[PDB]
Amino acid sequence: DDELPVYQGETTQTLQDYLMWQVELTPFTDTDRAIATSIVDAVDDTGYLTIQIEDIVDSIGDDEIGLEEVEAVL
Amino acid sequence: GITKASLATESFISAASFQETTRVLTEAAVAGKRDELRGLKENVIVGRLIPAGTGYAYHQDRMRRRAAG
Amino acid sequence: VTEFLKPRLVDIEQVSSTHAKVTLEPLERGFGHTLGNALRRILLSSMPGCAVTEVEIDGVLHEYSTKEGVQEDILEILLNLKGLAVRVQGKDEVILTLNKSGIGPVTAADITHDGDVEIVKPQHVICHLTDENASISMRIKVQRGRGYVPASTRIHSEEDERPIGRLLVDACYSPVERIAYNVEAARVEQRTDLDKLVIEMETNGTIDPEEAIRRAATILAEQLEAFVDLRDVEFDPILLRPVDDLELTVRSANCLKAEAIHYIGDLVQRTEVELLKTPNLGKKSLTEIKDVLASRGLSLGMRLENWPP
Amino acid sequence: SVTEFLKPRLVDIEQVSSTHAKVTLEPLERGFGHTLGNALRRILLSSMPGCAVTEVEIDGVLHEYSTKEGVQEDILEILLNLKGLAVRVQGKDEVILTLNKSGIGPVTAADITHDGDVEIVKPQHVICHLTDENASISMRIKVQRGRGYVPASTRIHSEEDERPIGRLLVDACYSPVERIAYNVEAARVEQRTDLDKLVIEMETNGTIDPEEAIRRAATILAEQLEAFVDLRDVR
Amino acid sequence: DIVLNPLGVPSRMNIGQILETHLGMAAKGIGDKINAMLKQQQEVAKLREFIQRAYDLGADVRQKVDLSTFSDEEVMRLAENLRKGMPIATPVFDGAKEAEIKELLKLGDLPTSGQIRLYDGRTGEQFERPVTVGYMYMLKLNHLVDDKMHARSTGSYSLVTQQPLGGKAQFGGQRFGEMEVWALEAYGAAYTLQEMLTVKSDDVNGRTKMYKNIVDGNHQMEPGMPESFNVLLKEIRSLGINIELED
Amino acid sequence: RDVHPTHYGRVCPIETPEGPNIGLINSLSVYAQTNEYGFLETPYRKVTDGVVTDEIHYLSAIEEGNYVIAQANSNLDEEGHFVEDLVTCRSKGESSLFSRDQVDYMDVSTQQVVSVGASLIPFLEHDDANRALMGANMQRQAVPTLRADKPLVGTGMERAVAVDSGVTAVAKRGGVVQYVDASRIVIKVNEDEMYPGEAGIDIYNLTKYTRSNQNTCINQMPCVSLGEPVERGDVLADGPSTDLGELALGQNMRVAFMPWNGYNFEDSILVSERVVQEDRFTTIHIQELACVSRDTKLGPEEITADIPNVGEAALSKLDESGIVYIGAEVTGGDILVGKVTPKGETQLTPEEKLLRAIFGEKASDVKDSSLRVPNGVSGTVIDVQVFTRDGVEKDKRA
Amino acid sequence: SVITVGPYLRLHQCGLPKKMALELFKPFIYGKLELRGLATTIKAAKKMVEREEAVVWDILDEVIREHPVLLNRAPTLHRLGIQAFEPVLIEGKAIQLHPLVCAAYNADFDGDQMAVHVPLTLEAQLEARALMMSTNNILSPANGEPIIVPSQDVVLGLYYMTRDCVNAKGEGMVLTGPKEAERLYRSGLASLHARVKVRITEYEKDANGELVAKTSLKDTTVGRAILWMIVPKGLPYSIVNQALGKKAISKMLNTCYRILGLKPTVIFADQIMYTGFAYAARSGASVGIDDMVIPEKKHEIISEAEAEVAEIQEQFQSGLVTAGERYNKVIDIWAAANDRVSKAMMDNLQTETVINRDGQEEKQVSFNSIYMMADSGARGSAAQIRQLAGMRGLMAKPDGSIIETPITANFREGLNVLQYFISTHGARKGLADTALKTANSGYLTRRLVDVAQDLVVTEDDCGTHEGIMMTPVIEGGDVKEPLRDRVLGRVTAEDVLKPGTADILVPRNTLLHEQWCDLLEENSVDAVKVRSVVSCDTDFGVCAHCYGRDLARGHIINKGEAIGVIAAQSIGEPGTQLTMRTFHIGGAASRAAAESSIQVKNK
Amino acid sequence: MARVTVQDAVEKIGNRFDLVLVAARRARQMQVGGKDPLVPEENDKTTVIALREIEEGLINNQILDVRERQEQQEQ
Repeated sequence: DDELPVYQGETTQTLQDYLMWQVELTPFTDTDRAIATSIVDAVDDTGYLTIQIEDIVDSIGDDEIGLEEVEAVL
Repeated sequence: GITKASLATESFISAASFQETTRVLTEAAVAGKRDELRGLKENVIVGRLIPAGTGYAYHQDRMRRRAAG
Repeated sequence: VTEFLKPRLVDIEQVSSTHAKVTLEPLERGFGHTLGNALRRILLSSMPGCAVTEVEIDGVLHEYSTKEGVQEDILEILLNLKGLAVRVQGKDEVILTLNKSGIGPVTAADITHDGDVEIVKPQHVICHLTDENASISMRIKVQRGRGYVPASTRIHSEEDERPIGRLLVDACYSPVERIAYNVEAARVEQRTDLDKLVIEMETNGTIDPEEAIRRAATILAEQLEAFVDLRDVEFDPILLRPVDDLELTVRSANCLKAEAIHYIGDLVQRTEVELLKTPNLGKKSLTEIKDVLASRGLSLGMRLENWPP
Repeated sequence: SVTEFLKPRLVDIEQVSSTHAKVTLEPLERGFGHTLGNALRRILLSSMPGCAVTEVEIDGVLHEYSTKEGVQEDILEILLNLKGLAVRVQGKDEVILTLNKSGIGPVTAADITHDGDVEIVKPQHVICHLTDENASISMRIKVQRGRGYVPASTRIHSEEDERPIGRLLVDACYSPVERIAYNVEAARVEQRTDLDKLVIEMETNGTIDPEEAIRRAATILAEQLEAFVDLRDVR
Repeated sequence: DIVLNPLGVPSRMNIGQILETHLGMAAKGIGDKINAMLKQQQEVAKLREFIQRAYDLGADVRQKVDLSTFSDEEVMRLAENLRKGMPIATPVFDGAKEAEIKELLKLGDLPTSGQIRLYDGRTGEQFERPVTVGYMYMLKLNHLVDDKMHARSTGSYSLVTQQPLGGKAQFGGQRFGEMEVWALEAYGAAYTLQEMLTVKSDDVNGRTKMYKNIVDGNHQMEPGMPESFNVLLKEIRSLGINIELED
Repeated sequence: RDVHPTHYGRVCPIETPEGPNIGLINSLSVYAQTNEYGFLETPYRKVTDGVVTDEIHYLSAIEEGNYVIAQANSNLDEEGHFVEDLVTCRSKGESSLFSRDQVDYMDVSTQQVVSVGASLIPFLEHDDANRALMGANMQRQAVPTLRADKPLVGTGMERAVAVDSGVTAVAKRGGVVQYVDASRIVIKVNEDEMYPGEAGIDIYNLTKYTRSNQNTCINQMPCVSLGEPVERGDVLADGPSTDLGELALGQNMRVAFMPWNGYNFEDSILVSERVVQEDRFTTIHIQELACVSRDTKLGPEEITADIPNVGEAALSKLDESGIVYIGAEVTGGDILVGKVTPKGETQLTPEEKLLRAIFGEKASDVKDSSLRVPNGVSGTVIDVQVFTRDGVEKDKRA
Repeated sequence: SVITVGPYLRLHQCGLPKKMALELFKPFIYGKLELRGLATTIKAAKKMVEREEAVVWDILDEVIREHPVLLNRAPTLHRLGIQAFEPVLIEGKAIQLHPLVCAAYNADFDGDQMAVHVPLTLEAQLEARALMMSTNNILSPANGEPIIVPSQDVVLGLYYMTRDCVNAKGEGMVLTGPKEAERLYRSGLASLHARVKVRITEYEKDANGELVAKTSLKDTTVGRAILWMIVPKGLPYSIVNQALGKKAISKMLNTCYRILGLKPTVIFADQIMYTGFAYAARSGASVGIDDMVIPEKKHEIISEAEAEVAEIQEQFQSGLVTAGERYNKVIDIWAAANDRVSKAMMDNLQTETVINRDGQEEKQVSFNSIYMMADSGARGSAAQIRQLAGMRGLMAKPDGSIIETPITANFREGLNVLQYFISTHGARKGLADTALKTANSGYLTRRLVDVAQDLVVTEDDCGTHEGIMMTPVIEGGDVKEPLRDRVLGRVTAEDVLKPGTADILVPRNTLLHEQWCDLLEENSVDAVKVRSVVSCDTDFGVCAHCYGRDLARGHIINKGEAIGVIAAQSIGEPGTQLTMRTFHIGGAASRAAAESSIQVKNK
Repeated sequence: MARVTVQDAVEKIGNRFDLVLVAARRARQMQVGGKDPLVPEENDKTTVIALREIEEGLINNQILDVRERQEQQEQ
């Protein structure tokens, strides 16, 4: 209900939330924003691991979009 | 007599949020009435401009869309 | 033969160490009040002074602690040191130290004598010692100044942090205290409507009156300068790096030079839809410059502001 | 940084017509706005060399209220018009002028006898409009140098002992400055917020450039204190 | 030390204030006599005489303390203790009369009226009309702005309704309540009202787009639909009523 | 809510919360007491014939209305007869003049109607009652400052409140002062008052700077000198907002009534920089922050020396044990105590073994969990407590 | 944050605490930082404003410039309760609010707190400039009369500047310009006096779209002259020549707004504010117990009344005048005693202060401080003085009765333990009314809003000839509301006729304004037919010729305004101050006059 | 050139609610892009620029319509 501090939530920010916030604010194109959103979920609470690269490239389903595009953006 | 006259408003969204919510919504659910969004509280609660003021211009523009088809 | 008449500083009279009077004899019709008021505001406003600033003491690590066998809190001792009045010669920094032991009051005389440093009241109280076997040792830092400078403001110096146990205190500097004046008829009887200005000063004993007056009027007179003659009526975007060192290999560098692009910025703001169509780029070189410039700048756009060159 | 204080770097001047001027100086130490302004203001109106009309001699009626042979304007108004008349005077302290005008139409300041020392700023100032008829007017205006503003409270009342009647002394406005108003506004330099922006609004009758008047008053006040600066930074 | 506005006092009819000031004035006055006296190194006898003469003033007053009972020091002690003012004490409804206050006050060579000529500090000019000056005894209340000034731009929200959090410390944003909307409607300013309702509270996609355009200098809204409406539609669907939005 | 005529010297008609609980929460009047039956009764002097006997009787509200009671402030003679033949009195729910011989009681003191709160306010007559009503409430929410100034005009009540409130240190069984100091004060008691075979003296430890429930200082500072005789009931220290046994809640200020350039407009208030330099009105504030180190599912938590992913810069203000040195100036998110929380089972694969090899794992699974200062808070560390567990082998600086 | 006063800082501005913006404006700042090139990335920007050094404060200024903020306070009762301003950064933790708007906000400075909000976008900024800035709305869209009106020490200063006094040196000088500043600042003179004859140019609006200069020498005082330097042309000198109290000054900004429009009046206000503060401060106006003057007569009237009531109560002892009638009787005594003691103190504090030119008594209005304060219209009232100097009067028992023995003491002498304890009854009873008043008031506005919101103002003209006939309100005790006040603004249904047959002063339908109301004021017309809402001009909208003046801006209401809500908050805004319920307001006796005989004030 | 009062631009277009629409539609152009000011910039923000151009009589609903038809015809 309302008018009281029910345990509605806090909405805290994790690392992936914050990285995505940081992507929102940078001059990415329409596609590059899709690669960026594609990478930031691959990231872990530990940082370093972006897991496999070629699955990042192949996850997009070809149609062009080389390796170099994900590499720079990455 | 001004509370009677609020509750009796055509738009079921206002007047629901004035006083009596159970009653209101039951008359409306059984009857099947549509809101039309034509007043200021509805517009607020839906989050759109109010038919007044600066937004008044903009509710004519949209109203001319209804008459012209 | 109108001209005017210039007042002269004459008959300084000293009631006590603090209290004094100074009289300015030959003043015109409306000058009494003029110079009286001005002088007052310059006196109370600014005048130079020597205040304690930092006190560090062997007992106590901060201000809220107490030392065993002193009566006072270290707060109260700070406030008594606040009030210590002292003059000094050329040296502005002047650190000084005091030690003592045994039962009884600690006065300002306990301060270890220095040549150029001179205490105006030896009887000013600082603390107390309740029993023998207790000592105090402290080192007081007295510097010259002008207004009221709090402790809290002056920490803007930053740099290295001062060590623990160094207490800082608000410095009040200017000795002048209270200042009145009145103007009264002159007795010269050579010309009537001449009047004279007496000023009564009370100071902590630091300033001599003639030097006080003197300074004040120098400050005022120097302050009128532009009234004597009325006249008349960096930030840059951090990077100029030539595109040559970014290692564009062959094609991309020349394709960037074909647009007569120098450095970075002029290149950095363009939409890829605008850059994509020029001869020789193709889809490959765009991703190449996207990779090279992906590092460092990252930008590939802004509206920026202007240019220095 | 002790004994080092700020001086105004702006000292801008912005003027309406010839005789109205508004100068701003920024910055000033806090507290100096009031100080300098009040002193300058004080001086300008209290004491300042100038010359005005301290007496007027009108033919016929010597009373302060009279018909005055149909001038259409009571002599209060004439004396008042003669009060706002701007005059320059040479070396000599006292000088008396005469004016005679007949015919029809207003009496300007150009009909006054012309002397080498006396300099009239504008003829536009009108003493009287007289009346339409065959009729004349003859009067001797008197000007002397002075300082400040000396009303007809005294102006050497002479205690009714005046031999050649006439008189009807006029309040004499010496100091050639009409309105002075200062004003004190926040200025900021770097991160220090509290400073002083002094504004001087100054309107003068004529005969003296406003800004140059400011200049003068500053030299008078500066000239008073020159006794005292002899000890510190004399040269 | 501190300058306060006469116009308080008639409308509110609290005249304790004024009598406090006057008797305060007169209270400092005696301590100024004694201050000046001890500062001139006067004999103990004369100091005893002026304090005794101070204590015993007034009609009645039931406090009989007199000196000569305590001697040599003890009197110097107290006098140095009262150097800073003499502490006069007026009990609740038997308190001191004006008459006794003027009497006390004449002993301090202060003007009976309790008003004094004061001078302007800037202009140096005397104020026309005298002015009441007086010691009044102030307090500082537990309300401080350090505890009060808040200010947020964008912070954490609530999981349901997705609105900003309640208060400072937690960084509330600031209830914009029904009367406050009424006032905007009344002005007829519907954009300000529309960004309040949405973009800057519960429109999630629109808060983001908003802030990204602001950072970029667009200042354009792109308003959407606030969460909390969606919620309501689920909560009414939770009874056997459908409410759906028909195009 | 309303004042009923029996609240006469029982509750108070002035002290009451001005908020929407109004007349609900009341305050006992000064001389009020209570019966065995739980009823408010209030004292009166007994008047036999037309002389006022000094015997006092406590009357309950039912007992009170039967009788006639005179007025607190009225005239009187050495003999004890009323000066005026018609004396204003109370009877039953009313008041009016009666003859000398009719009234059997009298009010004791004038303080009776008023509560202690308001019994403090000078000139309370001249004040309107509502406005009196605020100020009584405002003296509560004042805040004690560094140096306590005695009020210069006052009611006389301040000694009672101070010493009753029990914030001052009061001397029992008194005598000459053997030893003095800021934190401690001993009294060598007279030979007269003593328990045989205990002998000895009395010691008093004063309380130095201590949070209060409203996060303000409590501080006692000794009044007495040394080598000074003290009797029972004399105050050895002053608590906060106390001067030599008087209640001193604010400061005296030289006030001038006059409008000044609009700066004092409406109900605002302009002050000389003097006041700010001289530090009256400067008030202390002590705030508590606590760190606790506890056992999780994943094993125990340890405090400090050392932390993952944290600079030497941040760690410079800590100790060998990891708590901040007493005396440090702490601002912003400087680390007040550090602490480590272990995570689950990091094992193998070359990268994990590589990070463990390069950095020595840097205690590995532990996290950054520590006592950092709340952002926008400041101040020196006046004291640290550190309560431990039995058999933890705490060592260090504990 | 907390509010302080704004005593420089013109109307459209607002002291905003430096620290507090810098937060509010964060997004904006980062934008600028990225433009100038001081940060290439968002984290850089972020870090520099976190470190908050140097360039950032410099950019803050650049961000804030011309960006309108909006402040809001507490219960928002009417639409004025939120307004929009140009901020000026100021180091401090508190918000400085210009005095003049304190009216609207209903805010003093005792610890009130304001919210602040930041419009974003463009649309919103423009709606703040062209709607909510405080310089758009100076007139209260209920009654229509100005808000902004100077109060409290501004009033006291103007009222002090313009007075007459007897003698006061430099009297009967003749000067021109005046300027006269010369002479007050220089000594030479006293602004309260001299009844100096000064020559003045007028600049009347007599000619259409042109100012004709008229000059003459007038008898007036120095501070009048001095004050005339502010008044912006187009008005008569006669507005500044008079004692110039509170009322006077509302009227003066009213006339200024009406005659010369918005732009010169919003400046003219400012100026008034400043010269008020100025002079009031110079005056040294203070208050001192001698300022409360209890009339010597008071003792005597109270003794006479003690004797009368003694006579009646002895008659009660003799059986006559039973306590039933004796109660009302004794009430009738002490109340008349109240009126007589009051009349004595008012007679003593006014007039007196007799200065001397050669005749020793000219008998001038008093310059007593408390008297000036009430007289000016700044604080307080005659009733409120009577509590300080004459009797307090009859006390209301909390059951709604009157105690037989009133309080005979003013606050200058104190109250008795018994009398204070009686005062208490009514004090607390009245504190506890404001509670109830808040709740019920607001609930009322809630319902009014609720009903009235759908109203819009849509079609421009309707064409209905129905209307309402408009008259004065006359009743016993002459007329409370004159017919011009009722018919002002509005619009005319059918026509109006002169007292002569078939003579019309207005055609068709007309907007009726101050000029037309002067036409109707000079003629004998006692009724005017006027069309109004609720005659249902059009369908949904209430067209603007019904309705017909917006109040606020004095033109006719433009199409597309609310009206709904304005009405509701206009109705409901007041009533916070209302008698509420349970009062008989008798004052004298419960028994009616019983006289059916009529009487007339005039012939 | 900060605008304290909009009245001068309100005489140009009646009903300020209209002004706000036109002001912001004109200011948007300069704000986002693809326009330059018709009036000398005094350092002021774009909003005040727009209101000044309306007060000068250079910009209005009709004028913005004619400019829109001109830009659409030229494109």
